[PDB]
Amino acid sequence: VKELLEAGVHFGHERKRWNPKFARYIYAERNGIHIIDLQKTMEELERTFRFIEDLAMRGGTILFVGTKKQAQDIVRMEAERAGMPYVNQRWLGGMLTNFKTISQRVHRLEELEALFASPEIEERPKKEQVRLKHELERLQKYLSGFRLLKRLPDAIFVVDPTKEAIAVREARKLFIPVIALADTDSDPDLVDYIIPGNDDAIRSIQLILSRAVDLIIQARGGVVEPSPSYA
Amino acid sequence: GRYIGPVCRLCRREGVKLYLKGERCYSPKCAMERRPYPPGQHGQKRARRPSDYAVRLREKQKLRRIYGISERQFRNLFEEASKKKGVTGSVFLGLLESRLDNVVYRLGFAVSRRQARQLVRHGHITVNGRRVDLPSYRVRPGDEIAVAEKSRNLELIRQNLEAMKGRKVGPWLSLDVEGMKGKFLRLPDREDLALPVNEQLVIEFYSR
Amino acid sequence: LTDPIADMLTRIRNATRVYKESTDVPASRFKEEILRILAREGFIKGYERVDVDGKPYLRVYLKYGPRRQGPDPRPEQVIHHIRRISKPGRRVYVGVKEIPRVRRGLGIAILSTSKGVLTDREARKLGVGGELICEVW
Amino acid sequence: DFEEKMILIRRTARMQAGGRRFRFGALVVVGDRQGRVGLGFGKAPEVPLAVQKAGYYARRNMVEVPLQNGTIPHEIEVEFGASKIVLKPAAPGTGVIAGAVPRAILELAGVTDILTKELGSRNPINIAYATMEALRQLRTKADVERLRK
RNA sequence: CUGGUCCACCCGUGACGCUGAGGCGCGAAAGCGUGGGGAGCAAACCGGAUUAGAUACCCGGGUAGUCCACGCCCUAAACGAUGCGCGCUAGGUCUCUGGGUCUCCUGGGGGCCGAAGCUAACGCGUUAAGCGCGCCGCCUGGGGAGUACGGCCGCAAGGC
RNA sequence: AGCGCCGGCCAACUCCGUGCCAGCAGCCGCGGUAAUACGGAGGGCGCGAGCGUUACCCGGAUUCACUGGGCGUAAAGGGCGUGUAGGCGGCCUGGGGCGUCCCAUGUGAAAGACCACGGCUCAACCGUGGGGGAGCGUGGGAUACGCUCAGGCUAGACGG
Ligand code: SF4
Ligand SMILES: [Mg+2]
Ligand SMILES: [Mg+2]
Ligand SMILES: [Mg+2]
Ligand SMILES: [Mg+2]
Ligand SMILES: [Mg+2]
Ligand SMILES: [Mg+2]
Ligand SMILES: [Mg+2]
Ligand SMILES: [Mg+2]
Ligand SMILES: [Mg+2]
Ligand SMILES: [Mg+2]
Ligand SMILES: [Mg+2]
Ligand SMILES: [Mg+2]
Ligand SMILES: [Mg+2]
Ligand SMILES: [Mg+2]
Ligand SMILES: [Mg+2]
Ligand SMILES: [Mg+2]
Ligand SMILES: [Mg+2]
Ligand SMILES: [Mg+2]
Ligand SMILES: [Mg+2]
Ligand SMILES: [Mg+2]
Ligand SMILES: [Mg+2]
Ligand SMILES: [Mg+2]
Ligand SMILES: [Mg+2]
Ligand SMILES: [Mg+2]
Ligand SMILES: [Mg+2]
Ligand SMILES: [Mg+2]
Ligand SMILES: [Mg+2]
Ligand SMILES: [Mg+2]
Ligand SMILES: [Mg+2]
Ligand SMILES: [Mg+2]
Ligand SMILES: [Mg+2]
Ligand SMILES: [Mg+2]
Ligand SMILES: [Mg+2]
Ligand SMILES: [Mg+2]
Ligand SMILES: [Mg+2]
Ligand SMILES: [Mg+2]
Ligand SMILES: [Mg+2]
Ligand SMILES: [Mg+2]
Ligand SMILES: [Mg+2]
Ligand SMILES: [Mg+2]
Ligand SMILES: [Mg+2]
Ligand SMILES: [Mg+2]
Ligand SMILES: [Mg+2]
Ligand SMILES: [Mg+2]
Ligand SMILES: [Mg+2]
Ligand SMILES: [Mg+2]
Ligand SMILES: [Mg+2]
Ligand SMILES: [Mg+2]
Ligand SMILES: [Mg+2]
Ligand SMILES: [Mg+2]
Ligand SMILES: [Mg+2]
Ligand SMILES: [Mg+2]
Ligand SMILES: [Mg+2]
Ligand SMILES: [Mg+2]
Ligand SMILES: [Mg+2]
Ligand SMILES: [Mg+2]
Ligand SMILES: [Mg+2]
Ligand SMILES: [Mg+2]
Ligand SMILES: [Mg+2]
Ligand SMILES: [Mg+2]
Ligand SMILES: [Mg+2]
Ligand SMILES: [Mg+2]
Ligand SMILES: [Mg+2]
Ligand SMILES: [Mg+2]
Ligand SMILES: [Mg+2]
Repeated sequence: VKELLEAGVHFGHERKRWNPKFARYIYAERNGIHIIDLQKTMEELERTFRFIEDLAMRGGTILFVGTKKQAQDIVRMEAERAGMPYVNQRWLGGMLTNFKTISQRVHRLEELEALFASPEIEERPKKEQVRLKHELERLQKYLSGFRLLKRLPDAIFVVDPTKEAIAVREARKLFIPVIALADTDSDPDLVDYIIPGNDDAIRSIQLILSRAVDLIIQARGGVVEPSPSYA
Repeated sequence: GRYIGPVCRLCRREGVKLYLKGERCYSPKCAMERRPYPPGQHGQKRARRPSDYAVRLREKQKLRRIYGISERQFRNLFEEASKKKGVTGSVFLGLLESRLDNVVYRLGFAVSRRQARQLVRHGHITVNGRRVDLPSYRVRPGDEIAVAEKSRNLELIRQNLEAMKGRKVGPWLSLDVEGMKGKFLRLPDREDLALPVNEQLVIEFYSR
Repeated sequence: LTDPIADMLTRIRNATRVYKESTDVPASRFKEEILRILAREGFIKGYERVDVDGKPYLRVYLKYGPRRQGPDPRPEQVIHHIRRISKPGRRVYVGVKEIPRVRRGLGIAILSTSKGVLTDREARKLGVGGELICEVW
Repeated sequence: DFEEKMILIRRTARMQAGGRRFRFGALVVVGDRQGRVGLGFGKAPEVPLAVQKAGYYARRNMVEVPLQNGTIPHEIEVEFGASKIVLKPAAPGTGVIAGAVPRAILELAGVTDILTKELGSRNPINIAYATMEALRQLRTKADVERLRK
């Protein structure tokens, strides 16, 4: 799968502001930052991709979570390529532990989708119209990827567990396995299937997520070639 | 000595039938089949939640009132059972079941434990030939309990043994209606006694 | 330093509580006997003799349980509790009939007797008593 | 489904301009007398809602309680914030010798013979949490041998 | 003139160590004795305001004292309200001071944030209030009361 | 056939009388005109030839903490050093065998406690038999640990 292409796009990130528990995946400090051991990256990648393939074979769903400014686009296209749920803008506290209450809002979202169509009604007062259109804009902004979730997922794919500790907490509490891309400032104990790679550069996230979703696509009988690559 | 007052009020308070009267207990006029609530002015008001101490006390009082034994004798028997090797609840039940008055009540020479006490006390019962007039005498396995030879032609005894020609005694006992004599084979098992009692509650009550 | 045996047990406890792989302790024969007893009972993987700065040291290899699922994934311990019994400030001796039974048989007690360093079951089998070193469960 | 035992009810108060306003806390233990037990602490403006919420929380937090002949495999001593619980197995005829809170927790778990003692703080809530932790830390001989060898 | 302490070299001795009931020494300020000194400040004291009153706060004065020598006194929120010694248990950051292979590593101090752990909580966290061992001191509801009596110390005040 | 109790602890509730009075009370507390808390009555609960009360001892009290507590802010680190007695103490080898452990033996009276059997019609009570039992003397054995003697080592300590 990977075959040494990792070095061209990334090796690691982050200086002395590190988590010492990450030391099992670090090789050296050269410019002041930590260089991730790429052989350990490959060894972990084999296990992670094997688990991902086994899960995708059985029909389970993976929730792709990423909200940094370097992943608002990669995550969306990668998760949409598999027809898979994603969170892209902001993790709403309780998106998993309060799944029923939060998913009550997508019912309102879909109800407002069938409200603004031309056939039925346009006789609402204009101020109420603007209220409902504000509500629709917010619901679409925050629940556009969450809509594909009909139940609690079988795994969550997180691009930065330190930044997204609330999602990891919710997943670990509910016994849902968590897969994470993590740099040297991360806690690996909370991550079941780790990939020790750089998660702040665009190309590293692109490569990892794109190839992961290629494996998912393969695990359902098909080969879709092109992915959105953005230099 | 013993309790000699009204007896159906005890059943109504305990909430269950303690067969302390004999024939009337199986009749339709049993007080637990007409007024199944406790006696007194407040017997028909909604019951409050019983505390742990109340639950254990009521269970112990039910067990004690079934056999009509004073609390001093009951507690002495309990401490004796606790001293013995063996599960203390089973040993206690066996020790209670080995009393002479209870044994002759089970053999059928009487219809109630009170009547059995009066039979034993008044010199109508012999254990292994010799006459015994003590209700608290403890029967050992192998002892032969019988009616006194001069008491065999007694109307009450005749009727009692007549009414038992059909009824069958427990496995731990043997009876000869023609021979008018019983036999205590072994200590009764806990499963052989149809007692509405949780003896763990009694043990925990006496642990306080 | 006043209690080398208690110091070694404390080193083991402190290293185990942070899930380290191995810990070093200054070498001695009595310490080696206790470590051999611990290894035979399965509380540690093993021990070996190494040199640090030219000084003899014993490296003990710690053993843990599998990974756990939930908010806390740290593995459960194989050495839940280890405690010194006889101390320099109070020596504890027991005869063969005063030998304690630790954890209803799940734990062990280590004894220094005239037949060597034994577990409590070992000493009871040999019908001997002596100084009580420590209890482990 | 499980047997439900209500351990504690209490009314707490907060203050505002106007006076005190009350809330109810219910501590409830849920068990099936066969090895499963769980504890729940529910707070609500009304007592029946507090009991219902406590039972709902209790059903979502259960322990497996490795019973053997109605007793526990070994003695255990557990501390929870100045509260201390000591549990000790006993013979089949002993019965449950405990205070009300530990007795309820242990009876709903299927324990029929045990010796217990409460030391330090006797606050019912912390005593119940300590009892739950002690039941969580119980190990059988098979467990320890699967761990060591 | 003199005490402590730190680093480097790894040179010498060979367990010579730790703690410490009593004992001895030191011990802010105020205070006391005998001499000296006395600018400024300033208990007590005098006067002016303020105030219902103002034995205060504000203002104008003002003596001991504050300073020096010698000798006493021996107390304190004498506090980190945290006895001393030794070992073990993630790190990050600021700073003083050494050695080096002067990017950086390796000693010794002084601070801040935080692993695990601890704590009733606040918080502590390699400068522990964590995990242990050794020795000493102290506590056992509040008031009466650090009082009384006895004893010892002090010129006294008063201390234990 | 009686005695105590019926607000919570703690088992068992209503009516009338009174109105901070009379009274109750182990603690918390009751009683000031609608008292399950005082007095009476009806009812109920617990024991029963007894039932209560006072006094004293152990328990609960892990509240003197050996088992089994503490001292930053709850009571509790001595104002600080130095140091006497005492308490405690690094690695390796041999001797002794004082502590320690084991074996045998003497003693540990009778009665009492425990177990079994047995006599008073049962029981209390009594008889017989058996087993334990801390400690102490004597003989023998072991030497891991503590002690002690001797010989080494340098990681503690001190010196250059
Ligand atoms: S007649 Fe019924 S209520 Fe009366 S004593 Fe017999 S069993 Fe009890
Ligand atoms: Mg959570
Ligand atoms: Mg000693
Ligand atoms: Mg507590
Ligand atoms: Mg504590
Ligand atoms: Mg307390
Ligand atoms: Mg100095
Ligand atoms: Mg040298
Ligand atoms: Mg030499
Ligand atoms: Mg030392
Ligand atoms: Mg001393
Ligand atoms: Mg001074
Ligand atoms: Mg000063
Ligand atoms: Mg001065
Ligand atoms: Mg002067
Ligand atoms: Mg003036
Ligand atoms: Mg005026
Ligand atoms: Mg002035
Ligand atoms: Mg002036
Ligand atoms: Mg002057
Ligand atoms: Mg100071
Ligand atoms: Mg202090
Ligand atoms: Mg302190
Ligand atoms: Mg000291
Ligand atoms: Mg520093
Ligand atoms: Mg620092
Ligand atoms: Mg700080
Ligand atoms: Mg801190
Ligand atoms: Mg710090
Ligand atoms: Mg403390
Ligand atoms: Mg006290
Ligand atoms: Mg004084
Ligand atoms: Mg005086
Ligand atoms: Mg004088
Ligand atoms: Mg004073
Ligand atoms: Mg009641
Ligand atoms: Mg009253
Ligand atoms: Mg009265
Ligand atoms: Mg009235
Ligand atoms: Mg009363
Ligand atoms: Mg009345
Ligand atoms: Mg008792
Ligand atoms: Mg108490
Ligand atoms: Mg005591
Ligand atoms: Mg106690
Ligand atoms: Mg203690
Ligand atoms: Mg205390
Ligand atoms: Mg304090
Ligand atoms: Mg504290
Ligand atoms: Mg204070
Ligand atoms: Mg105190
Ligand atoms: Mg204080
Ligand atoms: Mg101090
Ligand atoms: Mg002080
Ligand atoms: Mg000082
Ligand atoms: Mg000295
Ligand atoms: Mg000294
Ligand atoms: Mg001194
Ligand atoms: Mg000395
Ligand atoms: Mg000897
Ligand atoms: Mg004798
Ligand atoms: Mg006999
Ligand atoms: Mg005898
Ligand atoms: Mg001898
Ligand atoms: Mg030695
Ligand atoms: Mg020597």
